[PDB]
Amino acid sequence: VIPWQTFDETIKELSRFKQEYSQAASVLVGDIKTLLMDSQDKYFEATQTVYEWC
Amino acid sequence: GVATQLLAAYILLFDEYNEKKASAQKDILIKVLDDGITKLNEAQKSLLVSSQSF
Repeated sequence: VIPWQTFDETIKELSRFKQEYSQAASVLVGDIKTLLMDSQDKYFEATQTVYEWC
Repeated sequence: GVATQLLAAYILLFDEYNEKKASAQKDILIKVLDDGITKLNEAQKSLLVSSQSF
């Protein structure tokens, strides 16, 4: 008379969607952060080399 | 610590042109500056890799 198992299955499905996409997005944003810091290190090295030559 | 005394020796000895020590002073200057350029370049490369490690 009270459908509790379908309620639990719906809650677990709508939670599993969000868990999956948080786990998928966090690693990719953390990789973009590393790339953006390595680019700044290469930029600093190149501009400092040209400045020291000039 | 070595460079700031060898250059002061250069200024002290050659207020007038001492032709006897002129052939060795050039070798001393070339040796100490070629040592210094290599040490400063290796120090900058080491600090760059240490900055890129994070």
